[PDB]
Amino acid sequence: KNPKSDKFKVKRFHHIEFWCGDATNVARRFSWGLGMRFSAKSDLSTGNMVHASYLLTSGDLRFLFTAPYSPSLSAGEIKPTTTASIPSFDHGSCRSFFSSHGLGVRAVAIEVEDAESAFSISVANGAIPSSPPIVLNEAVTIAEVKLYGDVVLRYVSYKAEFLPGFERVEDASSFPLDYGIRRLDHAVGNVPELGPALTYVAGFTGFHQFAEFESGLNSAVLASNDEMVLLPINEPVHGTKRKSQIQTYLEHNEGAGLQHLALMSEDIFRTLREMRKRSSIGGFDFMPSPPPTYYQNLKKRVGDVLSDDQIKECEELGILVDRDDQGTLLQIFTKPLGDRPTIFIEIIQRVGCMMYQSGGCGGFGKGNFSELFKSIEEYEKT
Amino acid sequence: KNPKSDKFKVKRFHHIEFWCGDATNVARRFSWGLGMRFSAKSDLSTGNMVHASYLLTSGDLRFLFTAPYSPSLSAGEIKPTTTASIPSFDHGSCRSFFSSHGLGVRAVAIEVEDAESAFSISVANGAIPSSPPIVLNEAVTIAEVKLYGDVVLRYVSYKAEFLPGFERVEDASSFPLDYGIRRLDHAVGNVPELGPALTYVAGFTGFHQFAEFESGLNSAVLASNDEMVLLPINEPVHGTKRKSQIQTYLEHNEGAGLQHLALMSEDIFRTLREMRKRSSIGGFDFMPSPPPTYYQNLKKRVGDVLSDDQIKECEELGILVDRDDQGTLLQIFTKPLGDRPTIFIEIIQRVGCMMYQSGGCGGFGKGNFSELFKSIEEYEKT
Ligand SMILES: Cc1c(C(=O)C2=C(O)CCCC2=O)ccc2c1c(=O)n([C@@H](C)c1ccccc1)c(=O)n2C
Ligand SMILES: Cc1c(C(=O)C2=C(O)CCCC2=O)ccc2c1c(=O)n([C@@H](C)c1ccccc1)c(=O)n2C
Ligand SMILES: [Co+2]
Ligand SMILES: [Co+2]
Repeated sequence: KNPKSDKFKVKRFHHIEFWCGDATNVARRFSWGLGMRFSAKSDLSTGNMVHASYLLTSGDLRFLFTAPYSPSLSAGEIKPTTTASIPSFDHGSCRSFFSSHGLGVRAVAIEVEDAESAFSISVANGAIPSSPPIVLNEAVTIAEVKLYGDVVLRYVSYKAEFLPGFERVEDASSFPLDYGIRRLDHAVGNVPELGPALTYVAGFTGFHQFAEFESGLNSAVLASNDEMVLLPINEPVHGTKRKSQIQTYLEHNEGAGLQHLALMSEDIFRTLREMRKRSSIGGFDFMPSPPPTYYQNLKKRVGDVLSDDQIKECEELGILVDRDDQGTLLQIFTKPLGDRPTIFIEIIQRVGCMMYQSGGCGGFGKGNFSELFKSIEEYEKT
Repeated sequence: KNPKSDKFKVKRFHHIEFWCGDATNVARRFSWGLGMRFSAKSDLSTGNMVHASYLLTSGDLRFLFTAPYSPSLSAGEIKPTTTASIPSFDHGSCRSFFSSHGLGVRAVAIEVEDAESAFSISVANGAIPSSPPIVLNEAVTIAEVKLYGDVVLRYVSYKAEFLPGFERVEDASSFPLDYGIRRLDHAVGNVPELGPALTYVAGFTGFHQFAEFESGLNSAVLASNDEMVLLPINEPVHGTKRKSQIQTYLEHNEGAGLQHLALMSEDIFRTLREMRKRSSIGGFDFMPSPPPTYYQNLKKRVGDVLSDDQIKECEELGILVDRDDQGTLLQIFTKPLGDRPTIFIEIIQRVGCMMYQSGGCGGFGKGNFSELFKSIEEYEKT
């Protein structure tokens, strides 16, 4: 049941901003590893004396990488005279974020009808303000509230090309890489206590709990009216036969933050082939694959959805499969994206729920905890 | 004339250490962009709770990338009980270095006969100590003195595999990339005042001035006894028809630091082909190429050294050529390696001075300032 209680009009995920020490090297690594092209820039060459920001895109997916310059370059500036293209940026906030958490997501940005109204309504409904609404070139409005830890939810609204002050990247440095990734499906937070986290976010957005049904976690999913913005949140479950990956995250991240970005592919087979070819030459590594017992057990589970050849293609690529009441989910997880065992990426593709495909079709793979556990015990005894 | 005045026995360049915000992403980017393989690691998986350090190698060239973890992981440790594999490492020093300078070289490491003697002798002769000699596993000794700015000269000596506590990297993540780079030829500092810089370094090493003969700089080169360790230093020359790149460096770097690393290739043609193929897919960009007039003028200059086909191969790749009394130098420069217009890399190959090839054969390309200037004026008027 979807009560459609959004307190303001929400469209889709707009972009994800990483706060970096060096945006150039992170962005180039991500570009090669995920097959995203360099689409826009805001840096010294565009007049920005405050921060370096590089935008990668794949389909509708937008990854922004931002790092501060020396404050001495902009020492004479004040906010009214700033050359920053992202007015919410602050050197001290950025350095403190990165020193505290390492490389990770600062901003989960969603496009809304009117960022000013969304901001005012959110704060009126309990949201902690982070950056007030600011109009860029009388054309784009941006505002920010706290989401969890030091992650903000950023609202973006357009009167009618990424952001004013960003320049389109020259087609020469813009190699048209594409491994099939098309959009952000969901963005997941890790928190010490799930209850207060949910109550707070659902409080100021009107987002509703999304339908569901010892793995180290409890989780719940908040969704916008059309369930195209999906914000799962996890908390740890302490004490087991293995340590909670949520607890490990909080320890190495120095508290709550974004755990993983799930990127929808138009062809998860080709995406995973391309990413796996590049793992050891600058790209991303993937978690250890399930044993062959997991893939034998797939026939009994999704044999109606996936042919024997497509199941064997999942096995060759380490792809996991779960299923819902209405849809089927293919998923796989990278190793952590940086030095710390904190943020990682999920690649997914959803099968079913045709109406356009409805959001969350197939769930989030929670049934793969037991299915993975069972297959691992079976392969050991085998 | 080489007076051979080294105050201690110096062997060769050993490694270069970069201080990073995220060592993983910088190291993966450098690996792909330069064709260096992952050879050793010291991180959480090896028991290091203090810093993440990844070693890339190509031939004898060793690039180390190090970033701090959260201090909370090692809060109970003291230096006698440290899990750091590099005992000179300090969280606060590392974060302060990176916040101040951005991504850059912290340590220029040279192998010596006895790091303890080299340290004591250096400090006795004016060197400012940075980290005292420390014996690792009764097998490797390391010590550090200040070189310029926040760059240290690191001494390493071996009784008889990179460093104790580093683990060899699994041949699976160790893809055997190789674009032909073989060793560090020279490492270059930018300082506000050349005179005091030279006097200080030559004072404590015994390194001698290396033979030479408005471009924005003055420079001089310090060399070890066999002239295989080469340390040029630059200072700006203020006021011209263009701003000094040395001054730009000091401004964006917040003072003195390492300007460029020059990497010798066994085949600069293949190195530049491989690096240029990768520039727009995660690798490194190169400075703008000289006009065709520069390459026509090459026949009159090096036509005895390089055939017409090899000169045309230089033109296709943007390679610069200079010549000495005894040798010929092929060189090219990357764009800056990170966000700031500070550190860059030079690729070089030297022709001549056969005895083994003697160090510095062909010089450092100083004649290419005028040759580039002339050809640029000629191409404009053409
Ligand atoms: C993150 C994830 C999800 C996931 O997407 C997700 C949501 O979107 C929202 C609901 C909560 C949630 O979890 C689903 C299945 C996963 C994993 C996952 O992380 N892991 C590995 C990597 C692991 C488990 C334990 C300890 C260390 C690693 C899995 O095995 N499964 C099977
Ligand atoms: C660094 C360099 C060297 C070099 O290696 C070097 C040494 O090893 C020691 C002696 C001093 C020195 O300079 C040689 C030639 C160079 C460059 C160089 O940097 N440039 C570009 C990039 C540039 C010039 C001006 C303003 C901006 C950029 C050149 O054009 N030439 C021709
Ligand atoms: Co997920
Ligand atoms: Co040089």
